[PDB]
Amino acid sequence: VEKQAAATLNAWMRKDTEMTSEKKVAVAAGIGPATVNRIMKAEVSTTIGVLSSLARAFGHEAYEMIIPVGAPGIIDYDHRMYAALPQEEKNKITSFINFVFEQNK
Amino acid sequence: VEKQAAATLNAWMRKDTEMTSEKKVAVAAGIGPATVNRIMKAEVSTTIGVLSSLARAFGHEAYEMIIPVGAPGIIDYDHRMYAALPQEEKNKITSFINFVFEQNK
Amino acid sequence: VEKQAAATLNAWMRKDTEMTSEKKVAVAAGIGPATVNRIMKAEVSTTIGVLSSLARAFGHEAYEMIIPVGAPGIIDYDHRMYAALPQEEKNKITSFINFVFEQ
Amino acid sequence: VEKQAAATLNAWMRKDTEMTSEKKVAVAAGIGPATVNRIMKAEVSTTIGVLSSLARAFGHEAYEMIIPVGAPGIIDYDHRMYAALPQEEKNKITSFINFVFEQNK
Repeated sequence: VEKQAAATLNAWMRKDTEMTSEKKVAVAAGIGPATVNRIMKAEVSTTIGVLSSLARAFGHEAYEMIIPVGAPGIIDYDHRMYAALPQEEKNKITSFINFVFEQNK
Repeated sequence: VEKQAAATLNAWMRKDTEMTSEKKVAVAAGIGPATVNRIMKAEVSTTIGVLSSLARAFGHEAYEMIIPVGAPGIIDYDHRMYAALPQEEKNKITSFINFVFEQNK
Repeated sequence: VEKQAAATLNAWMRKDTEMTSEKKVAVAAGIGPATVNRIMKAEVSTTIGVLSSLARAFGHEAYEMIIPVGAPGIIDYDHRMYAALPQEEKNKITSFINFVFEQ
Repeated sequence: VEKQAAATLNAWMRKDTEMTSEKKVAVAAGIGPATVNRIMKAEVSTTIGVLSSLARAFGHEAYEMIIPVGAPGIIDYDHRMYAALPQEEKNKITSFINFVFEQNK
């Protein structure tokens, strides 16, 4: 979980135009230069708030960083395209998903 | 985020799929009974460590408790129950998503 | 082919408001000489005009008479509620079905 | 509603599956030659015999012609595609049956 957050945070750090900097991530996130480090070494178990501040600096949200590899549970798509659709169309997907689910129960 | 954590905790309490009662949540998480409330009211920004332990106490992962459910770009569905599907059933769900999209785009 | 549709007429005529006399069904049809007995025997190939006036009193539309007995293309369902369920959410059905066409 | 079968036949001119270029019309049923003038509408009150042998030729049957397209209480689907395509997958639609949760239900 911490160790997920570490890799995610490092992987984004190895990518991104700001290059890599515990300083720049601290600067972008608005937390101290020494806390990033403690988080990136998976030494301290950080707060969700601080997690949020971190994901946002890269253009992401907190949960995204604490997702288990393989990502069981997650689906492939373009989010605007999904968000841009009528509400009545959405409950089609919710109705379908759980149909499948409880078909198996 | 903390407000997402609180919303889903109660949302997960509204569920009662595995849960015998309201009370036992603290030792399942194995942290003080003040803590569960402080989280449920978004008084404190909880560490991802405890967040794992609260979530693992129910049978979900941490990320599901701070997922921005409501976000229009994000389909509300149960990630554990999708994870459990035979990939044939998963491909079919994916197959529908594109269906709607390409119907609407 | 045209015959079992007569057996449906004879099946229905046994329960409605007018479950006995041929003539009350003839005026339910609105037309026809003493002939309208002939539709019961599959002697005549009854016109699609007859179904209508016949139907409006029944509460049955016309397809239910000319449906092949073993029709594979027919869905099993309670039309207790279908269009009766909201149209926002009846839209799901049509989309699922069409979804299966593309498959 | 009742003359729906007359338009439904006129609606079939987009099919073009058997014969790709300009040709006679359709000699399959052994129905009238004037039927071409007729087919569209303003026709004849057709027999059951008529539609059944035209429908037989294309792979359709009697009842499907005269079901309403516009009526509120009719589930719109192609019975022959409900027949023809694998009915090992369409048993789901039959298991799906009412499916409706009390939201729909």
